[PDB]
Amino acid sequence: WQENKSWNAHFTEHKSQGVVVLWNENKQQGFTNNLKRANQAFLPASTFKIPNSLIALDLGVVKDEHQVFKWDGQTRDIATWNRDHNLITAMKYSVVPVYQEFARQIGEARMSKMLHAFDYGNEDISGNVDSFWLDGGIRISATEQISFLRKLYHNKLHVSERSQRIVKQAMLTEANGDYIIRAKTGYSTRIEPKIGWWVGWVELDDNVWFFAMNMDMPTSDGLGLRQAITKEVLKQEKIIP
Ligand SMILES: C=C(C(=O)O)[C@@H]1OB(O)c2ccccc21
Repeated sequence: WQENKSWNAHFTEHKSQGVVVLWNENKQQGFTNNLKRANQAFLPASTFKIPNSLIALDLGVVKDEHQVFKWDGQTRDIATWNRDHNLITAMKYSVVPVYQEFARQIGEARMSKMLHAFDYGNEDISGNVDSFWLDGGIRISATEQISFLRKLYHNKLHVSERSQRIVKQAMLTEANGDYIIRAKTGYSTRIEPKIGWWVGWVELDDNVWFFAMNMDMPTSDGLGLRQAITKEVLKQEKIIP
């Protein structure tokens, strides 16, 4: 692991504080601007949608990426949530109430066993079965997110290959002729400190760069900084143009 404090300039530029962690898969080398915060464990918030999706698929709670989960008719503050969703759009718009129903159907015993099998964070699901990743006991650091994502990339988690392929499809965020980004955002607001997350990886022709970032996020107005700061780091390190 190497520390590169120069990336702090990207946070300071936006009056922010946080951490970016990168992992060069070919060379098995990690880089970060803050080795302490890189290993600080936070609520995963919606980044938990990655393991939750895997478990739901593997237990048949979700049949496939086309199955429709009908809106329950309750109007919520995020407009995109007030409609029917499949796994692809529920990941895209981070639709909490769809995933809350998954978790209830999964149930606490199976949720706990799967997170242990995944070696996920502190493996603690204390709290409500349908909100613990938002206001319960589960904590994961940026470097632990990378360990988890690497197993997913390699199809090494303790679920079927199909489940892992479908979730990686549903993580698709950006692609062009230079790179592919598979990732998931998160925003933890229920418990302090409020933080934003972005975790995933960048696929190149001949390498994969895993990343996990979090940043202090006192208001929703800075959420776009999650991707913008990560991309400034990726550009500085010549991973993306
Ligand atoms: C949409 C979100 C994002 O882009 O990060 C966010 O995901 B969750 O952490 C989450 C939970 C409740 C409300 C919003 C969110």
